[PDB]
Formats: sequence, structure tokens, C-alpha cells
Amino acid sequence: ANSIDILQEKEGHLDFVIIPHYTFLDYYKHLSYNSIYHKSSTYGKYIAVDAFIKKINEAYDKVKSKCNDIKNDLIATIKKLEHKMMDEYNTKKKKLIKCIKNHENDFNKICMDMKNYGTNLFEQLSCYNNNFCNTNGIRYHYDEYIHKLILSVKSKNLNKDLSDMTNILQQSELLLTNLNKKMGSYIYIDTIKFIHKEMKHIFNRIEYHTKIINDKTKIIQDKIKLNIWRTFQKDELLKRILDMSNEYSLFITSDHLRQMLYNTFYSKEKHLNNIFHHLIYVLQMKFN
Amino acid sequence: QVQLQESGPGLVKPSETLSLTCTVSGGSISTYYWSWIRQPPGKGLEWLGYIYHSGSTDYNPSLESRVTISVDTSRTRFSLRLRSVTAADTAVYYCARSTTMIQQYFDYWGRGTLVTVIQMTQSPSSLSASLGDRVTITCQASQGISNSLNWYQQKPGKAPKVLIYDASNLETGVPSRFSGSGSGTDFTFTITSLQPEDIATYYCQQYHYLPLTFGGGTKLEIK
Repeated sequence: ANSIDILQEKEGHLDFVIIPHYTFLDYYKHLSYNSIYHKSSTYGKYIAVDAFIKKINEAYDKVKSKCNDIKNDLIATIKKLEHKMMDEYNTKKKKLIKCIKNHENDFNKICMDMKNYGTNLFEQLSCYNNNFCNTNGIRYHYDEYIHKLILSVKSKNLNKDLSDMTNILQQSELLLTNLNKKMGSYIYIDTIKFIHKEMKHIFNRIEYHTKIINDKTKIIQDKIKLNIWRTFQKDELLKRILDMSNEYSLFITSDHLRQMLYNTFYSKEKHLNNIFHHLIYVLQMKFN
Repeated sequence: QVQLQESGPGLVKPSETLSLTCTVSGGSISTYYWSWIRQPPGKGLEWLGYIYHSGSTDYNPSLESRVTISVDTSRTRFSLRLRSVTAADTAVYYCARSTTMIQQYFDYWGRGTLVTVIQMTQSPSSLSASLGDRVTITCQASQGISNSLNWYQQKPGKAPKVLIYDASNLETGVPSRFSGSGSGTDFTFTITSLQPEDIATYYCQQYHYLPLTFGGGTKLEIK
């Protein structure tokens, strides 16, 4: 509805992520693996699940690709601004958001088919006793798909990454005010102001996702301990699989987006520093 | 296990509305695809339409808008209403279920009740081979289908049952002697070695373009 994330990881490469759709498809991705991993007889089914999820991605991409003309128009506008059409950028950005909301039910149909797939697997979940259900599927899944991600994030220190990004925005904010106060008679002063304004907003979205990753890492790590060397009653076993698939989905969404936004923040700072190399060269050649 | 059971009039006077209901037992309806497929005596299969997701519907234009599929989810039943019947509508009505449209195939089929009032060209309509022989059937679509092709085995008297989905992939229990192959327009089903448990009529199906169509079938018998 209003939970879209714009991402420019490379030069002239814009894309979007409908936050709720990402979490939803990811939740059912985890439900699927958890159901097939529970018993060894069904592990091999992951081949089919991987194939189906590829069909879901290819189908969803076909819907996103309808809004490609509007997206490529906004890419062309942003390209010109990275050299006054700031008002034209806002109207082309609103235009992209509009056709995304237009294809709302085309995306919903894909999401719903994904819910059905994972739910069918979830519904066929044997338990030899039903009063003692093996938590094997929970660990085999956790260990392969989720555990590794917990450790990469634990090592990263995402708060220092955020602190280093504020310093970048503060340096640019000071250079921007020193140019305005001292020598405002410069070319590309508006493009610096635009890039810094865009990078300030990217930072806030990274700041949001890192907050989620931080507590979700603690939650997942605490929860998994309790659903791992036990034997739940089928009803309770299924409840945990859903609960875990939920925690995994919120974590993977915010983690995936934070990394994508991180690349766009530093891609925009690369183009920003290209202009700073011009500004130092100009000031140096003038100083001759 | 999930089970579908159709219950209807079995005899409808011409131009009246045919009303059969299906009762989903041992499972919920929820957002699955609940279709009604009919089979005229001695003829092939026709998908009439389905109800899916939050009560959305899609019907076969051949039905001429006189078809309506509805669901009282609370009842856990879905039902068919076919207005202005003709002796054309004399058929065995199967109530069936697919899970998606992304990778559509029929998971469960009811017992089928007799009610008496893209071009999938399946190549060997009949075939009589000895046991052990390799039998190989062909299905050709009127246009591009990608690998959106399924194959069913309809045992004598029984409802059709999925053997291959997405042109080549076998369903979990189906024996390896069955082989799906093909993409785009030309598809081929092949039993590498004929078994006594194989005397059935096999049908192909497409799901690429919305009016879901079946093939002519191959009535396989022993010589």
C-alpha cells in the first residue's frame, strides 16, 4: 500500500521491493522447507520446492516488468539530476508508485498461490506418534538456511556501519553549507544537495531495517533453543513451525533490504565523491 | 487425508438448472482452487470452471455464461449450478482441486456422479500393446504452452489422476516407468515398459492459457 523500498545498488539501476510481499513469500518459503524436512522420506522434495519458488519469482518479476517504462523514465530523470527538474523527479516517482498499486491484485494472486503451496506441504505433515513429534525438521532447516545468516549479522556490528554513515552525511552537510556560505557561485551545487537529500532518506531506511535485524537476531536465537531437541504434540509442533517461519521471514526481509539499501547509499556516495574530485581539482587549478 | 464427494440430482429435465455439490472432507477449502470437470459418456474431459482464493472465479467460455460455482466455506462445500441444460450436458461430473495457477495440476478428484439430462490434440486415441512394450503418446497444443503440461491416468471407472505435472516431473509416488517430456508445442508421454496395472485412458492437460483444456485421451488396452 505504502511500504515500497526504492533501490539503486548500481549506476542507473533502479528497482523496488514491496516490503509486505517480500515477508509473505519468505514466510511460505520457510513453511515449505520445514514441512518437507520434518521427515527424511520427504527431504528430496526440496528440488520441487526450489523449482516452484523459481516459478513464483519469475511470475512476480513479470508483473513488476509491466511498470518498466515508468521505472526507466525515472532512471533517465535521476541520471540527468546526477550531473532544475527536481519537481519532475517527484512526479515520475509518484507515477511509478501509482502503477505498482494498480498491479496490486496481479501480485496478490502470485502471493496467494505461494501461500497455497506452502500450506499444502504444511498440511501433509506426518508424525509417527502425534504426542511425540520430532523437531528434526526445525533444526535441519534452521542449521542450513537460517543459522549462517545469524552468525554473519552477529559479526557485522550494524550499529558501527550506521555511525560511519552519519559521519558521511555530516561531512557532506558541512561541505554543502561551506559552499553555500563561502563560494555558492559553483556548478553542480544543486546536484550535491539532491544526492545528499536522497542519501539522508536511504540512511533512515537502513536505520529502520538494522533496528529490526538487531532484535530479530536475539528473538530467533532465543526461540530456536526451545524448539530444537524436544518432541511436541502435533498441534504444538505446527504452532512452532509457523512462529519460527514468521520470525525468520521478518528477519530475512529487513536483512536483505538493509544490505540492498547499504549498496545504494554507497553507490550514491560514489557519484557524490566523483563531484567532490571535480570540486577539489577546480579549486586547485584556480589556486594556480 | 483430503477427500472430495459429489452429491447431486443425477437426472435433470431439459432447460432446468443442474445443481451438484461437493463435500470437502478431511481438509479445508480455504484459498485453494475448486473446479468442476465433466466427462460425457465415452468422451473426454471438459473443465467447467473453478472458485479460488477469496472467492474469485474463472469459467470456460464454452459454457456460455450459464455456469456458477459458489462456496459456503463454513459448510466446507462448494457447488455447481448449470442453467438451461441440454442432452449435451449429460456427463459424469467430477468435483476436483488444484493448489495454484503458477504450477497448476489436480491434487484431488471426487468419485464423480453421472447426471443424465488451446487445442490439445492427443495423437494415439487408442492403443493396444502387449505387456512389456514401450508405449509412447503425443500431445500437441494449438500454440506456445512452455512446460505448462500435465498428464493424468484415468483407470477404468475411476477419476483421472496426476502422473506428471509441468511436462516432465513425476508426482511423488508415481512409478518411474512413466516419463514426461517436451516444451512449447510438442509433448510426449511414455511408459517404458507396459504393466497390467496400466490399462487405463491417459489424458494431457494445459494450464498456460486460462480456459483449461484436456487432450483427446489414449485408450490403452492389452493385445
